[PDB]
Order: sequence, then structure tokens, then C-alpha cells
Amino acid sequence: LAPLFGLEQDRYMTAQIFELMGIKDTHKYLLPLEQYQPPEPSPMEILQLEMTKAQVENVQASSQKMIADAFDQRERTTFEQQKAADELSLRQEELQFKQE
Amino acid sequence: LAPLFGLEQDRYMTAQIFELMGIKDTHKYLLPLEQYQPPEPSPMEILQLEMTKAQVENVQASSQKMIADAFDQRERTTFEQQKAADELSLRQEELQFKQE
Repeated sequence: LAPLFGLEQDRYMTAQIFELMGIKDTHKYLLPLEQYQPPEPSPMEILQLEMTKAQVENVQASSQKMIADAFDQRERTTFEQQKAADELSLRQEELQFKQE
Repeated sequence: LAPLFGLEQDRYMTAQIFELMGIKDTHKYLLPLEQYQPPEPSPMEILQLEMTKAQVENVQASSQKMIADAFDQRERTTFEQQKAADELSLRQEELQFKQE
């Protein structure tokens, strides 16, 4: 039931309570709701947010690293096959030699 | 309800309380709000802030490291293809040889 029972409700309530026994709560006891402006986030809150954001980034990075490594492996195997074609080139070498 | 119930409110309250039983709180009991100037941060607080800031920096650094390594891998594969072009150069060598 909290979702309804937030801040304003609470202040009203408490006040009423007070208003039954100690009346003039407004201005010595409990800051009036019109001025109970929400607090600024702390440096501790902010730095932990940006650092916990980085601590998930890195994971994105690790995942993406695997993709790249895979690409590189495939490309290496392709260059292997090109150099095997250079070996096929040798054939011509030996045959020119046998021709002379 | 704390957001309203901060410091001033508390002092007023407590005072009142006191003022009912022990009156002259102002100047022997509870420092007057006009002079209750906020405390300076400790060396322990400061050093932990700057060290917890560095402990997220490093993560930024690790993430950025992956980008660089990737760049380098790609460049290596490119140089591989340039040297494969030098192998294509050999062709001309063997053919000049067959010409002579």
C-alpha cells in the first residue's frame, strides 16, 4: 500500500496527530510540503552509478572481443590457402626447370 | 518524512523540550543553529573518493584497450595482404628468369 502512502499523505497524517496534541507544527517541527524539495544525489551515489555502468560496459567489450578474434582466425586460414596457391606456383618453377 | 525533518526542525524541537524543563539551552547545551556550520570532509573520506574514482577509471581504460587491440589485429591482417602482394611480385621474378 506504500504506493499511495507516499510523502504528502504521511505529512498530513503526522500533522493531524500533532495538531491534536502539539498544534503549530508547520514552522518549528515539520518542514512544509511546499518547500520539502527532493535531495540532490551524493558524490558516493553518482560515482557508483558511473562505475557500475562501466562494469557492464567491459562485459559488452569482452563479448565483442570474441567476434573480432573469430574474424581474425578465419582470415588467417584464408591467407593460409593463398600461400598454398603460391605452393601451387612452385609446380611451374620445377617444370620450367625440367624444360631447360 | 526525514526530508522535511532535517536539522533546524530538530534543534527547535529539542530546544522546546529543554525549554520546558531546562531552559537556557542556547549557550551551554546545544550550539545555536546560526553557528552549526557543516563539518569539513575527512582525509579518509577524500582519499576513498579519489581512489574509488580511479577504480572506475581503470575499467574505462580496460574497455578502451579492447578497441585498440582490435584495430591492431585488423592492421596486422592488412600488412599480411600487402606481403601477399610481394609474393605476387615473385611471379615477375621467375618470369624474368625464364626470359633469360
